[PDB]
Amino acid sequence: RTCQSQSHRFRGPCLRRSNCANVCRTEGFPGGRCRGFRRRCFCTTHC
Repeated sequence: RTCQSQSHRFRGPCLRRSNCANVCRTEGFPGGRCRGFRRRCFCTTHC
């Protein structure tokens, strides 16, 4: 299953997906996508 958990240590909006991906991959996740109302990066992990 795909589980998306927000990037807590993320800063700014998820507009720059590079920053989203960087945070998510460094935190040990496959990828980061947008899923929050406030344009929050969500790391998509596999459950």
